[PDB]
Amino acid sequence: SYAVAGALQAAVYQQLRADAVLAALVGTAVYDAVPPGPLAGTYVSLGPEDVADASDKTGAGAVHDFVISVITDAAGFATAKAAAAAVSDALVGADLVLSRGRLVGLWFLRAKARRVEKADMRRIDLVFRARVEG
Amino acid sequence: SYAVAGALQAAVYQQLRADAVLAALVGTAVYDAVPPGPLAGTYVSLGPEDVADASDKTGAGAVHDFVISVITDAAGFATAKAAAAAVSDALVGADLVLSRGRLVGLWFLRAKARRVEKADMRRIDLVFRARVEG
Amino acid sequence: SYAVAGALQAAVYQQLRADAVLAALVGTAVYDAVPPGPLAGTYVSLGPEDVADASDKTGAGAVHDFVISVITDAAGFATAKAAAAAVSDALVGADLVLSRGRLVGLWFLRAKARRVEKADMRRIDLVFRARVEG
Amino acid sequence: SYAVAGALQAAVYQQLRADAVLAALVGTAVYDAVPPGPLAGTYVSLGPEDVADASDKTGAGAVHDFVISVITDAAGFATAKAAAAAVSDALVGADLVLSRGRLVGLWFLRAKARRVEKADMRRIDLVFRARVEG
Amino acid sequence: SYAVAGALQAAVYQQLRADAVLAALVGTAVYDAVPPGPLAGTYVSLGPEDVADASDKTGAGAVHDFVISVITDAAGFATAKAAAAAVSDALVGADLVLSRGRLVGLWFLRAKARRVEKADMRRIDLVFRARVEG
Amino acid sequence: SYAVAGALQAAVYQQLRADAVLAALVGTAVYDAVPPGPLAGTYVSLGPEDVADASDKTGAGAVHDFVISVITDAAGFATAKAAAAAVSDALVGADLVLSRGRLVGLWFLRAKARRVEKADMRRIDLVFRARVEG
Amino acid sequence: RPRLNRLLVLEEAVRVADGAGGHRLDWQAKGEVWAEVTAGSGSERAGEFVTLASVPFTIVVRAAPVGAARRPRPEQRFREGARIFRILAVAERDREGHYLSCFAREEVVA
Amino acid sequence: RPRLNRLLVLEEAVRVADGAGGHRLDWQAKGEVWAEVTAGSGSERAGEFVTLASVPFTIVVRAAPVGAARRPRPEQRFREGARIFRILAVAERDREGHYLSCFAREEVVA
Amino acid sequence: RPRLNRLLVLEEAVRVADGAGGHRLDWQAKGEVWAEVTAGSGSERAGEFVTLASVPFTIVVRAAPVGAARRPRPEQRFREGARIFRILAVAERDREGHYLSCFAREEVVA
Amino acid sequence: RPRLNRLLVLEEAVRVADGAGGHRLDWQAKGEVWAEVTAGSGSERAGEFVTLASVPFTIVVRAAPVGAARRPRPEQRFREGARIFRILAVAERDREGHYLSCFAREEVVA
Amino acid sequence: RPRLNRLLVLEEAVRVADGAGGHRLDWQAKGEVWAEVTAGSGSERAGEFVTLASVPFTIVVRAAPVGAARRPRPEQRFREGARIFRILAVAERDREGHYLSCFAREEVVA
Amino acid sequence: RPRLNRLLVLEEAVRVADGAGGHRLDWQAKGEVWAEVTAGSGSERAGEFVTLASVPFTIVVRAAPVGAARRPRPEQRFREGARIFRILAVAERDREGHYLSCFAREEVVA
Repeated sequence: SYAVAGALQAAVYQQLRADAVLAALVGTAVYDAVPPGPLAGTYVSLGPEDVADASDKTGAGAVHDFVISVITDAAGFATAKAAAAAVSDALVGADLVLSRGRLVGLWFLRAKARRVEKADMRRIDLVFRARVEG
Repeated sequence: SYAVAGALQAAVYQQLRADAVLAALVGTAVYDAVPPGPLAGTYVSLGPEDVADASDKTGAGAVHDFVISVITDAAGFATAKAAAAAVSDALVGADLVLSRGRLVGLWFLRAKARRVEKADMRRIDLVFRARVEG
Repeated sequence: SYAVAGALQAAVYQQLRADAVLAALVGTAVYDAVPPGPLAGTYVSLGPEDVADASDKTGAGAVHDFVISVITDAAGFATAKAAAAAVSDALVGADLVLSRGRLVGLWFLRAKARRVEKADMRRIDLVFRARVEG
Repeated sequence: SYAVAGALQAAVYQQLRADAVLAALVGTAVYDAVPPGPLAGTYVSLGPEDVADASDKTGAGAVHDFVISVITDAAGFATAKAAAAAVSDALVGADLVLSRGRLVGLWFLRAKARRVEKADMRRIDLVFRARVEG
Repeated sequence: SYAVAGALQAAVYQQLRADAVLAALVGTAVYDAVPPGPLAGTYVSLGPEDVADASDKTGAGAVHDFVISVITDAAGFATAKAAAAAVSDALVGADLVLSRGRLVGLWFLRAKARRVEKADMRRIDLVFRARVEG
Repeated sequence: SYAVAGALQAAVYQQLRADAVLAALVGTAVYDAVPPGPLAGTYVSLGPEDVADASDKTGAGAVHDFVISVITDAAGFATAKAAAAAVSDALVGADLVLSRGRLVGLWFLRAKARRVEKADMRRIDLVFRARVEG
Repeated sequence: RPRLNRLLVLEEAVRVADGAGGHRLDWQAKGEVWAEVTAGSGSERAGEFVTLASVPFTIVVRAAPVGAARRPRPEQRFREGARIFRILAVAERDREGHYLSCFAREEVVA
Repeated sequence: RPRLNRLLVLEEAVRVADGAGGHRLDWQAKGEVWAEVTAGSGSERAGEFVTLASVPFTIVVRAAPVGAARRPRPEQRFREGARIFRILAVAERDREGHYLSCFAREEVVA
Repeated sequence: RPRLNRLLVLEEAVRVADGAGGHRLDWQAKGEVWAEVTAGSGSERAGEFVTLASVPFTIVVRAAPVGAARRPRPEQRFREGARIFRILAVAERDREGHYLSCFAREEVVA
Repeated sequence: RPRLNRLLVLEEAVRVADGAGGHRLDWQAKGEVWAEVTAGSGSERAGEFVTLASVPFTIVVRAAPVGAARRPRPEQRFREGARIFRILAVAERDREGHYLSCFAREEVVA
Repeated sequence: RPRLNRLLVLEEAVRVADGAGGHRLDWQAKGEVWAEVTAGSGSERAGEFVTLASVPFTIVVRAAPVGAARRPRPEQRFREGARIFRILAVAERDREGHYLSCFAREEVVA
Repeated sequence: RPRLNRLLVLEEAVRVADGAGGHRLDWQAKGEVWAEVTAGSGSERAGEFVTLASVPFTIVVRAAPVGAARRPRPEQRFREGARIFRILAVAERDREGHYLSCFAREEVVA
């Protein structure tokens, strides 16, 4: 990663769990590190980033196509699509504040949505682009 | 997904099972979540979407290349091709009504049609493009 | 598939088994569903289609890159190349009649021809393009 | 395949085993069907074709990127490179005669040359392009 | 590799472990060869290069897209993103001195950041481009 | 291969093991066929070619992107990068003499350099382009 | 030697061909046979878009010469009520040829 | 023959359908059954973004005819307190049909 | 030691070559041999566009020196009526060399 | 029944959360338990950029009810000195429930 | 302990080097050794463009110190007539070191 | 219990670091240990551009506490003459802790 992405994940995690919806759909189950226990089963997960270095002569920036996946164990997955509807409106047009550097925009990209393991879990990825500035 | 896709699947599921044909070919076997039992064997399935974010300055939209597969256990698969002939004419030129946002058009795309597991099941995918508006 | 492909396979199956050659090379062994028995061993098979939707404002059409494979258990596979020489001249320049809609042309495309399982079977695929009209 | 490829393999097999060199390097071990016995170990093999349909309004032709592999069990594989030097000069600028249709040129293409199974066999593929006319 | 890359790794290793930060985050655990012991668990690793030969008439140069990965066993991986924030600012705008030849610039490229083995280790790759001159 | 590649490997093998450096780093361990024994462990290997046929009306030539890999069992692999620094300067600007035909230039290309089996061996490939003339 | 305790309906489907080279299956019942069914280790299997539930189920019937209706062929299936046992192969257990090995799956969609 | 010593709550989820073709699961408790649980070799498994911890756990209950509530179906699950045992298949251990083989996972997220 | 009870027709195909480097197989019958056939675990196999039905079928014939017609070679096949047993290899069971191991498949298309 | 001869320190890490949704692990020691450790077949494993050295190491402790500190959970680990045994799952060996199966790795970086 | 009944010709190929870094193999015969050959499970294997026919064939010779001609090395091969047995490794069966394990393939092209 | 009959030189390589973050290995000899070596099933393995010849070779030495020179660590290797046995892991055979399991490869290049 570049210098910003340590604080970019800390900002897009704190923008979640303060959004009013998805505190009523997913609950407290927004985490990178999944805590030990019984695995609630409608969680979201925010880790797999990748950077693209949109830089210049004066300073440097980056383009983060970070992935926020929504997992559900429900029978259908209109549960996950309702949960990622709550993910995406919390992030597009972010106006976040970072700890190191700035971001200028948080857009949306590809969002694959398929059946993952043994046709039982339903995971829907959400790729968001974050053009940041170091 | 974006905000619309929770209601897009709920609209392209309700456009199915009200189409007069495929109530006589597949029956009630139109589902994302396959119900427990003996597995009828000529079902269709509507889950694996993916989004592409066709947006703008003012608002946002999306492009959903959602996949509707038709599975059959029959000997040949002129049964599935007759069933997906009933799928596709029910959706192209949709004039659907959504619960959140609008769709402007429901076109058709690639439709792979091969033999899946152990040369026994015959699955024919149907990729439909849904340009929606949030 | 689109609406035509149910009748496109039924037309390119009926154009086969009325061609005079390949009734003397393959025999009656032209089938999608392989019938139970001892597996004759020089059969052809007509299932794996894929569609591409060449449509318009007024109506709709499609492009079917359907695959007709020729399998042989012979030592060499000049047997299969002589059998697919009988496949291809029966279909290019088709002038077929469909049950639903029209086709305007049946061309030829890629034809991979390799050794499939355990260097024993010899399968030669034949991709044919069928631009149809619904 | 198209109509010509049944006779194209029969012509590029008969151009081999009449070339004076490679009757002294490989011997009689030029075959599609490998005959039963002790597996001599410096053979060549002529089966994996693929066609590309270079056609027109008036008639039809084809482009055959057929693969002629040279296998050796020797320690190094300057044996195979000396054997495929004898393959390639026998075919580029062919002036072959076919049984059905004509070929207009037999060029040369990619020739991968790596170690295949268990770092013991050494196989060097040779892709030759044959533009034919039906 | 070309002639420079023997000294390029020796220079981008010596630029690390003299950077003041990441001597307090990773520690002494900067190595290509992982030393035997208990495997500390927040190490970085500098081996998988690849060269691209940016050369000329007069002399030769190269483009090294060398990969510096950061591994962590922590629960989340804001630990690794804070460690690679310390990697990247130590290298972009390098002003390194080599042992054989010169480098003219050390930029930044792609930086994938995912979960590697058994969803337990968290590895974040960092591809850096080094245009050198032999 | 084309006609030249039998002598191209014999020339780029004989240009090695007469280079003064890499007779002191690798030793006599330059071989296509690895001789039986205890496997020294810092050898190089010269087999996986591929040809591209740069030809013309008058005669024929070829483009050989042959791969020369350097293997080491050392802890780090600054040993292999120092060995391939000795490989590459022996070959770029070759002025070799062939046994059949000419080469006009021996350039350099991609050189991947990663960890191969069980994170123990370290292999660094070197792709060299040899434009030859038959 | 087997204890043939369970009753299974042998089912052969008559194959009416359709227009496009395939067939149509209806699975009319053949005669009833007695057989023992021995379960193997069962677990879920990733279906197409189903989470199936399969078990090995080696089934032992009495034998017959190959041109007889009492031979289960692999294109047939068993059925105990509404439990569809497929047939994978038949394989002639004993040295003398008294009994056969059918192989089933019985995959309910779970 | 099994020693049915442990008490397990059978749980069938009633399947309220939602709008988009799927169902909703709530897992109300069915009756309590006694069963022995036999662990297999357990190890971690790469989940989705979890490091799960699974064990084979063949579970042996008493049997019933298929149209009865005492038959565990593979869409059900067991629960001893807060330990969710899934059901992979049921497979009829004995020759006479006295006992069944349930197959569990019990994957805690570790 | 084996009980050679079943009669199998050994079949060698004479290999008439065609023009394109391959051969043509017709499978004329060689002599008849007696052999015991021992089935392994059989299941379906994904064919080319067929759902085949295979079984392991280790076949034990009497032995012979290698330059004799009574040696089954792996390019041959057995046939009991219309059941084609292939030969995968022959492998000399006993220490003294009295019997051989043929290996078959017998894959009907199911 | 096991011979609990070796002393192992049970270790639970308290999970202080950081800002970005993850946790921080420090591995303070829980109580000491006695257990037998039984090695499986060990070999090298391709790590990330390490050549690790793993062994199966089924570990047998005494049991406890699930809401007790004497139950090793799979998020814990053992430690004999500086040898970190992970825990993959716990699986209740005996029929009566006297002992547990822990599963370790003990992967030194070799 | 083995019954060394079959006679096998040990063959070492002298390695004349060619120009391009490789060697040339001619396989002159070394001395003849007596050995027992024990077949494993044999089946077809997808060759390069051949349908080979392989068998495991563990071969037991008498032993020797490593600097002796009576030690088969893995670069050698056996030959009984025209049956080429390769050597995969040699591995010292007994605890005292009286006998070795050679490992062959004997893959005829079928 | 093992019959420690064969003499093996334990070898630890001192690790002189080079400039680029790696180390340099020279493999000076440590003390000599007695051990029994038990071969597993050996076969060829696709190396990098070599056709290696590997065998499992579980090696049993006497034990020691972990801070002692008589403990083989997995970064070490054995050597009987010129036969390099690697060490994959050490795993403590007995319940009392008298003996260890080393695991070797001994891959000659064949």
